[PDB]
Amino acid sequence: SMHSDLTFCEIILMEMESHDAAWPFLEPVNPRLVSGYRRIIKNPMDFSTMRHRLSRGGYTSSEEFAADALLVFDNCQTFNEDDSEVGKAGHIMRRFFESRWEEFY
Ligand SMILES: CC(=O)c1c(C)[nH]c(-c2csc(N3CCNCC3)n2)c1CCC(F)(F)F
Ligand SMILES: CC(=O)c1c(C)[nH]c(-c2csc(N3CCNCC3)n2)c1CCC(F)(F)F
Repeated sequence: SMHSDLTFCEIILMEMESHDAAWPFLEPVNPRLVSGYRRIIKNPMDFSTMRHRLSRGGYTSSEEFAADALLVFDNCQTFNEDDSEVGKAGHIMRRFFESRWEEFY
């Protein structure tokens, strides 16, 4: 399971999930709601997947955790227009994540 040295990542993820702009990213992009997503996005990522991976020990290092966070935001900018509701949310969340990360790095 998660090593205690990564508790700071667990907290960052909790804070991200609580953010007002996090709603698009809480769970995997849902084919019931969105068509053609995995046709374009070859490595989907979302905060629930990250939360489970972190807790089970699937991130050995904070860098691996951060790479999945950035993948959420990179996928969002690949698929969504910048002025769409989800596109705007991705930009908010990237800034929020980078600000929390920069306290440590
Ligand atoms: C906040 C916002 O601006 C939204 C936009 C542009 N679209 C949707 C949307 C599309 S489908 C959908 N849901 C509603 C709940 N049950 C299943 C289908 N909601 C939202 C709702 C945000 C949510 F609360 F769900 F996180
Ligand atoms: C294509 C994409 O990247 C998306 C991500 C990462 N999230 C959502 C989304 C929309 S509604 C939604 N949830 C929020 C939680 N309650 C249930 C409904 N999630 C989309 C689809 C955006 C749409 F095409 F619908 F405008």
